[PDB]
Amino acid sequence: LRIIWGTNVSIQECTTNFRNFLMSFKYKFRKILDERDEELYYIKQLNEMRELGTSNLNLDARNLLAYKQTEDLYHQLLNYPQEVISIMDQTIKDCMVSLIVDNNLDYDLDEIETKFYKVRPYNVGSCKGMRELNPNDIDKLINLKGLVLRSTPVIPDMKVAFFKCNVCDHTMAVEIDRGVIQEPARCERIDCNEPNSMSLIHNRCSFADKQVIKLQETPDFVPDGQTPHSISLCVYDELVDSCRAGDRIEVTGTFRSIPIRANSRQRVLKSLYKTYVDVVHVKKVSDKRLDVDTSTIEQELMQNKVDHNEVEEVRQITDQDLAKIREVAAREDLYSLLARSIAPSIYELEDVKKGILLQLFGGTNKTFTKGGRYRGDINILLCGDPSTSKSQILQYVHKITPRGVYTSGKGSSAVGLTAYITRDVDTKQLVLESGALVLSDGGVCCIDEFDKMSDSTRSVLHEVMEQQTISIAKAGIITTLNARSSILASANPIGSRYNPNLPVTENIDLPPPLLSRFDLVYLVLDKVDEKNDRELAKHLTNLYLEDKPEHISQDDVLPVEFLTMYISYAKEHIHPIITEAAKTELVRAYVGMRKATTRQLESMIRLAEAHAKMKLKNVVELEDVQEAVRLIRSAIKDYAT
Amino acid sequence: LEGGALVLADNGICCIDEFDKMDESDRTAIHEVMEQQTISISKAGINTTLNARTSILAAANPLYGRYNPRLSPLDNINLPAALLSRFDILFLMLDIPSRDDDEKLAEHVTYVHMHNKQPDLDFTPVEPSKMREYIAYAKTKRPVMSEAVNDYVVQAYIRLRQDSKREMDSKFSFGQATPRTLLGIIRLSQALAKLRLADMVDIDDVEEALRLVRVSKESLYQ
Ligand SMILES: [Zn+2]
Repeated sequence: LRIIWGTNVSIQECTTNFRNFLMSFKYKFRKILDERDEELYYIKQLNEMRELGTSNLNLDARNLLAYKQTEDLYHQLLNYPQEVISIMDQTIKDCMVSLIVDNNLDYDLDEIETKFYKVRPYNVGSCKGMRELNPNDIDKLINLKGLVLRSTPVIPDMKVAFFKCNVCDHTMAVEIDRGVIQEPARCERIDCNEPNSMSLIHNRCSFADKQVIKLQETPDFVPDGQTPHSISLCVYDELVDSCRAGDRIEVTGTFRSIPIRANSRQRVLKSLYKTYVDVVHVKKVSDKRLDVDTSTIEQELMQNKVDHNEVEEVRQITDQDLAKIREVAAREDLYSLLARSIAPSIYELEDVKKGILLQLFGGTNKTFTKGGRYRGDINILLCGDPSTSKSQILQYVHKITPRGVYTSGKGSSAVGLTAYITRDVDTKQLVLESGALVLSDGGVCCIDEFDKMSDSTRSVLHEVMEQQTISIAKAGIITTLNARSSILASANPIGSRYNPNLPVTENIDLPPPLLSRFDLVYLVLDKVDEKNDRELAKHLTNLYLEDKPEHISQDDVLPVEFLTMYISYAKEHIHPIITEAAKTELVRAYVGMRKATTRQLESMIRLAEAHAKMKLKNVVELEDVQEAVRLIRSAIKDYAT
Repeated sequence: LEGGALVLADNGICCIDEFDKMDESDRTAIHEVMEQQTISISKAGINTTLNARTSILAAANPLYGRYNPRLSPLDNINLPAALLSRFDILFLMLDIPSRDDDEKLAEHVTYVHMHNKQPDLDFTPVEPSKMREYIAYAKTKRPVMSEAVNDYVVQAYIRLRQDSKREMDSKFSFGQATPRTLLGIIRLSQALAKLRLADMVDIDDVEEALRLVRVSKESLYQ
């Protein structure tokens, strides 16, 4: 028997069971979890990784839940994660060199013995936010889901306590002991004995890296009377410059406690321990929504490369699904099936939904040698009767888009949109907070009730609709930043119940230029008649007929996943350069439609090039201009007046 | 952060009075709430999209105190229907004399002011403890809608739509019935089923729904 004090954790038995589970795991969870070819799920990781020289690895919880001999390991890595991982980092090197025994190799063995190893349990048992952590369950592997507000700078920490003796041309050295230093006062008695003569230098010593992150908590359930909390934590080195503002996150870590000082003056402390979280792994992406522009973030990619930390930045693909995509694109009912699939719970709204999807393609992101940039974003407006799915559409897009914020009515101001400055409650120092405009930099910026908004708040969007650049000049802060988000929002009519026979470029309670510069608008008038109403009636009732609408899957609808991944590969790998035929159909379209300004030109091109991105063309074509100008005149309903 | 009057409420009730006297800001917020159960803010530290899950009940008066029978409710009333489309229900509670009804009105008023005890009917209305008890138990179900009622509902919708549009663009005409009207008919029919405590819907309920709906404005015509 071997065992730890206050503990039921064996080292070598854990190593053996680890190794046996490791040699034995072959998509077991497909079998035991569910009904769902391959072989030895895990082992391929450990065969591949060696030649690339990396000291990391990821790991599920379920594969322990699936394999026989790992059910007790689950509750033990759970309770003693840093201890169980101080084991497994050794068991892993053990399994490594127990697996190399069956191989003869060029002399790479100068390194692996000098190497370290570490693990990252990510997809784990769910936890309900923060309130659950009454003190019974502190210091345990934990999972969470939320987004980012504020990032600190780097905390260093003594990691090698260098020490300069004053005499005898001698240095000295000593390391950290559960997080302290006990300076050796003496002077190395043999050579010289001066029992408190020694000095300290920083430039010698070894420093750690630590960072702290403010986070907003976004549960799935809340109690009666709930509201946000803002939590701090600690990440450590090799994870730096990963998670920042503008990201939703699923995460893991360990909940813990700590006291603080009463002052900078003495050691008298608080009865109540400030809580926090130490970090184990972060999940930057997920399945139910697409990901960042791959062009936007290049410097961060090459940085993570240089740093040899490779926690994900972009979802990865399979070739069989690439072929699946080239198959699904061969058919011609794309242009409608995308539409029918965006919103099965809703009636037709064809052009509306198509425009939503074309903005989700976005468009073109070109730059100039030094003095140009033209971004893939087309600002969108809606208008018409209430009592439709305008608001529903908008909630839907705000969910499904990764990087975006929602605004409503007149409860907003320029201060809470561009930069604002504030103070921390712990450090009591002057630290900033990013603005809801810039948070969506790349993605969605959603609004409702655009009309009643203050003219102070409505004044800023003059420039954001052009350059994706806000500027600030206020206290101790001067910097023109970038806000590549797109705009997508509702308007409400002049008065109530409409005025069919009037220039609707005047019938809004909104002036011309603000409205003309929108790349496109959509219209929601009623036109009451059956053949559009009864059908919608059953369309929305049969939703309620079921506990949840799965039998809405009829009438040819896709799933979200193949869709979204097709979209992501599309967004990330094609560049349609503009063609010559489309010129002569675009120019005449614009000019003849002028009978109301030059921005709808930019609208047509930025949307037709997205039409080109769709179908997976690496080229635009004359035909895209056709549906472009067509659906434009269908949008504002050219025929009536 | 602690919230205003609303956010203390969630999965519960509010009440408002003299809505017409409130600011355009309260309108901007409640125009969000009645349809979508969120609140959006972009002022300072608070940048939330906060959950309300609340149930609005306002009140106000028209512009002239007493009604203008020679004007419409769509002119006599102060609020826009750009918002009021969200108002699934709307009563118009005005008063005209009658020699007989106000007699026993005063009987009622006088007996209650005589002693707080309500009229001595052969009846016992009951404590709210027991009432919240029954509400909570009826809040436990989640009934179903058949097709036999769905079709009839569809027909009544189309009836009211075409009728109110082509006919009621006139004196006593408020706007036009909506999808939200239908959605509310549906919700309230569900609630009727929840009250009878069966997991399905009978055709015997939609009649009460639309009855009460067109009953809400009967006194507009006297
Ligand atoms: Zn010395």
